[PDB]
Amino acid sequence: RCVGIGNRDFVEGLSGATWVDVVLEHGSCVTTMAKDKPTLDIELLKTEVTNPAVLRKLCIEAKISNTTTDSRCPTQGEATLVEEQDTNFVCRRTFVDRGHGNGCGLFGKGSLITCAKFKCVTKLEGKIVQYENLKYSVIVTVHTGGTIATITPQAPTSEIQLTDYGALTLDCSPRTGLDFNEMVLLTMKEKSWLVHKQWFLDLPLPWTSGASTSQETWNRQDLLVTFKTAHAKKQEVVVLGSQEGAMHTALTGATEIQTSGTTTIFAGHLKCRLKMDKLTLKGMSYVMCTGSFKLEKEVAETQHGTVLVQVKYEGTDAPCKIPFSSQDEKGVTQNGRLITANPIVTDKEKPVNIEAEPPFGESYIVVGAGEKALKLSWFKKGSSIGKMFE
Amino acid sequence: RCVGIGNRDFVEGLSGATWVDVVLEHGSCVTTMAKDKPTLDIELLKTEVTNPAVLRKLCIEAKISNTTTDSRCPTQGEATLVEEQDTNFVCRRTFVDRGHGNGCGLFGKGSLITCAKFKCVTKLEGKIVQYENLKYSVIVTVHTGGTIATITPQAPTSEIQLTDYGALTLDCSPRTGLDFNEMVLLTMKEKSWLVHKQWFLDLPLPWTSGASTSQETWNRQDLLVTFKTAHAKKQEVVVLGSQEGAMHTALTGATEIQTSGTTTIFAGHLKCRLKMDKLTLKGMSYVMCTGSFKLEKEVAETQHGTVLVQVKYEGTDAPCKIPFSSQDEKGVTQNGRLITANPIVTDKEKPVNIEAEPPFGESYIVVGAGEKALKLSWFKKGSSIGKMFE
Amino acid sequence: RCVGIGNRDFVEGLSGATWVDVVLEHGSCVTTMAKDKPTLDIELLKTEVTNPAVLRKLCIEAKISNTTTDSRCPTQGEATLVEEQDTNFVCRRTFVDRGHGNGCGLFGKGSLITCAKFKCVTKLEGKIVQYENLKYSVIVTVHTGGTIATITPQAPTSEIQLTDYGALTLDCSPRTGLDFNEMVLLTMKEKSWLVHKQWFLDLPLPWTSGASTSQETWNRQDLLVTFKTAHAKKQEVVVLGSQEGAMHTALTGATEIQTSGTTTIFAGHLKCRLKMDKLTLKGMSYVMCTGSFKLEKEVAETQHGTVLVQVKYEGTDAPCKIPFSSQDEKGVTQNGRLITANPIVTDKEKPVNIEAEPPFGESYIVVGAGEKALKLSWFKKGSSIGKMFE
Ligand SMILES: *[C@H]1O[C@H](CO)[C@@H](O)[C@H](O)[C@H]1NC(C)=O
Ligand SMILES: *[C@H]1O[C@H](CO)[C@@H](O)[C@H](O)[C@H]1NC(C)=O
Ligand SMILES: *[C@H]1O[C@H](CO)[C@@H](O)[C@H](O)[C@H]1NC(C)=O
Ligand SMILES: [Cl-]
Ligand SMILES: [Cl-]
Ligand SMILES: [Cl-]
Repeated sequence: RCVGIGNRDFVEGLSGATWVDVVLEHGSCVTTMAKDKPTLDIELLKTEVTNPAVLRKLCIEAKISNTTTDSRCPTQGEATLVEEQDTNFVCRRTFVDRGHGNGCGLFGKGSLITCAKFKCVTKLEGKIVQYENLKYSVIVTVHTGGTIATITPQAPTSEIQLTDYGALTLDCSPRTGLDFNEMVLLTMKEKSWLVHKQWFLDLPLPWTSGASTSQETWNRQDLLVTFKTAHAKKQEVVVLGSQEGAMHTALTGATEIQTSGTTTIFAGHLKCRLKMDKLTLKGMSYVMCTGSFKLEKEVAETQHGTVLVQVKYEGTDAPCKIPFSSQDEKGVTQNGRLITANPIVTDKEKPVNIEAEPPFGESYIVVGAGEKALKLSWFKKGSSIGKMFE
Repeated sequence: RCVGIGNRDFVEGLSGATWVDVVLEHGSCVTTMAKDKPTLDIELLKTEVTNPAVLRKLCIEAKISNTTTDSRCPTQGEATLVEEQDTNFVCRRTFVDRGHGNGCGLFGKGSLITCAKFKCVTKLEGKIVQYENLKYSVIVTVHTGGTIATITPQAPTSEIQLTDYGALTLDCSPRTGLDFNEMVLLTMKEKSWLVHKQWFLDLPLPWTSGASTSQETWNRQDLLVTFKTAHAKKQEVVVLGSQEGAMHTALTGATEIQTSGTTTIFAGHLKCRLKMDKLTLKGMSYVMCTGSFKLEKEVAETQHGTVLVQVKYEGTDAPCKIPFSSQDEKGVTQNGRLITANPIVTDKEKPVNIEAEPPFGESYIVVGAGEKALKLSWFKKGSSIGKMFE
Repeated sequence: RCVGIGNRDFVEGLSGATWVDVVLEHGSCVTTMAKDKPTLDIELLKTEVTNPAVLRKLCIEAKISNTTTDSRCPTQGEATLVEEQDTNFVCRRTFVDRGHGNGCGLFGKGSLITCAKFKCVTKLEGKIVQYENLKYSVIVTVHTGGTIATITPQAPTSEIQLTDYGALTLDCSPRTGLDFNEMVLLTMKEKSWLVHKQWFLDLPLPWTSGASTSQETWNRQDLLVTFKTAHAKKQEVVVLGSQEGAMHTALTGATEIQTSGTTTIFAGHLKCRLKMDKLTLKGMSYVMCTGSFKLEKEVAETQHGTVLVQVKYEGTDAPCKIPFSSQDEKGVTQNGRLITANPIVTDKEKPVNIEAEPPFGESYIVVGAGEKALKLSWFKKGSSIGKMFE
């Protein structure tokens, strides 16, 4: 089930160490073997974002109460409320017609001030992922017939004592893919999504910093509050309805994700350098597949420029290297754009996942060789930060 | 024309692979050779940013129309327009003197509301560069007397089958230089620039999100709209002129760039790891140049802390290694700050480009050795995010 | 005093080079030795941020002057000042009661406009750290009984000529820790701190871009200016007091830092690749310590997910490798989370600094082996962007 390490991915020093390159991906596992020693398997078990920090909190459903109004006759100066100085209250000033009909001696404009207590009933949260929030669990197994390493951005190294092999240093790092400098973790009610950062920051909803506070204070309350037309001595303040639906629609397309509590699981990807004592490894070679491939399921599209292609092999020469190729709208082989490190059919009955990064516009993906090749036309749209929240 | 790979930049494993480090730069090309095999050349052909996402769109020239006004006599309540609820319209409320002279029974303040339809005639766009937007074209050539690899951040690897050499893995990554987390791609009319991100975001112009929408809706329209003084029953709304000139001036200094359509060409820089089967390479050594150097052209200054120095050799010992040195305001040799990987005069008649990163403040650049050395004094100003848009 | 390089951290090529991995940390130094040659020591001397760019400037103490007011009788139209068009002035409009008592013929609302000249007396500054702002000084010493290399993000390489050893290429990069894409350099009066970026940007203080300008122009002046109640012909404008105290309190917890002039010193961390000609190095092995450890001082907590643990060894087998382990709230050994590259007691009388990255929530740190182990319970709180400025 594991892909063997080719001899192009390690060097045994005349003196010193044996250095090995391996790429760990969710599902796949990598294996190798030394001059008369047990088999060695490495595998990425999971990837977790834990306790990310809140950037802001936005309010999608507010309520109104304690509506207070103060009015003054034309010759009685400017109205005033003490809740003007209260930050839980949203206020509004104006001048209304006053006269004999409502207790005044002069027909004319009288001052009016109206304040109402704002409260966020339903809020969402945008959380930024930092180095300290990311974690990987890598399992290393010596086949005497397993040790789970913990890898993080700040702590990428993990020294482990193995049977027969000795000390093994796991020097791993996250592969280039998701960018947490750009993408943000949005959480509304129960569901969660990965959304661009500025898109979030520009959302026209009442917001409050993620900073630590005892007094939740909102900004842009007007966005959910509507001061109806004022009367001589009173004025109604109403509030917009829940904006959960308007958001769900604006989030259409944005990648949805699973998070239980303060933990969010990802499909991680690691590039690792294995350091062990001077040792002659047994490299594993794979001949190119010669048979046919069938698309076990539809070509899936990620939100950061890639596509996932799962295929099934119909040939008789497994294990073998899946021939892959990409061609722009006009039949130019790109000699690249293959993201998967180990595109190997290790088992004929097991489907093989293939990630690739098509050119922008029209193109063609090709898995297999010759006339027996699976040819698929793909259109890739320019980048976008998301859909407008209306 | 290609710089030979020194023996300090590769290791032939007792077993396993031959690993090679090479730095590809626009113009330069790197070469090496094995125990009785053809010459091998690598070269970076181009670097493209394609279909970057819009952050915001700013309006530098707006127009006004459908100016509508509604006024009310002192005793007739608050004026009102239905375009108050229309987002294409920019509105403004006030109270104007009303009386017998304009149809009213009382001399006094009458309400007034004026709305005008806002339209962006000329806009600019700020676009963020993500991993999925970057692409490199690297050509690998075996001198039997060429294969073009595609390298991207997410797909840095490229396996290629060569004649005599066999499979060759290109594991390349962008060198540290331009930071697309900080710099933004600004596009006005036809010209384009690299500008800091917050500088852009703080621009005092009407703006609209880059998010997908059918209804272009602007924010901060007031910045280009001027409500003239109101009269009893009417009020003129005028609009500022094109701000293309005010921007051109504020962009003075900002790096200008060439982009045809959705593609922007850069002068890229790659650090690459070449993986091939166990093989004894022929390292290339270069003695330090002993002759003189002339500045073919003026020392150019980049906008991210570097300077480009092109020189021409007057000596007789090419190919040779250009002696380079940097000294702060007080003659301290820095033993670094040389960005170019291969500072080699491979051809006496070809000028050699040299990138370096001077200290801040006064300093001295020195190319060549001894009394025959080219000595240049350089002042480097502290970092800035750009010039204030006035 | 230097930690010896293990044989797992270098490879001598059958042909080509000897490649060596070393991690340089403030305080520590690394050493190695070749087949009959002098000892080689490497050490990180300092890390400097120099001339970082200003993002914005915020005003914590403003003053008011040139307060000008213009009022008009009910039948005399809308007041007006020429300083309305002046950006140094903060203005405010209203309607005040006018009548016989103050020169008017009609009792009614008269227009009023008040402008005051705003000036920032005390300001702070938020500065972003870019690649061009970072610098490292690494010293390389051949023990004949030293050469200082300059390392920067854009210029990570440094070729150096050594005695007996020959040319030595320092290929160093900053270890993953502080993120200058997220953290900002705040400077108020004399003290300085590392603060999150959005926290800063959302600060409710008057602000002005860091862009180059001759005319300092502020935004959100209202935040420090208070227009008192207006009278017929006059109106006082007052200003808030210094907000240095409100900031000091909001900065509580934020890491304080030392900066003389335009330079800020950090406790840097480098991972380096040493390239030298084919050479057989003498690897250094360290047996696990068997004795006891005492906490020379209290467990310190960084603001990016780590903790610093300094211990002192009570055993008799130095130099030795400090046994380290981490366990989550329920006794699960993590097989990682150790940040320090060289956890070695090279000298019994010298305390040893140990950086580690605990899990979130409750956990246990363990230094030493067996019953002689130092067991410490640690609680790690979720990430935060800072404390609310009130
Ligand atoms: C008004 O709301 C309730 C009355 O329903 C009252 O008990 C409360 O004290 C008031 N709140 C404020 C802050 O005015
Ligand atoms: C006003 O503009 C034109 C008249 O020039 C008219 O045809 C159009 O329907 C009006 N637009 C709106 C939205 O008021
Ligand atoms: C007002 O301030 C001083 C008077 O103290 C005067 O000299 C100055 O010219 C005035 N400034 C402005 C811009 O009004
Ligand atoms: Cl009435
Ligand atoms: Cl009149
Ligand atoms: Cl009066």
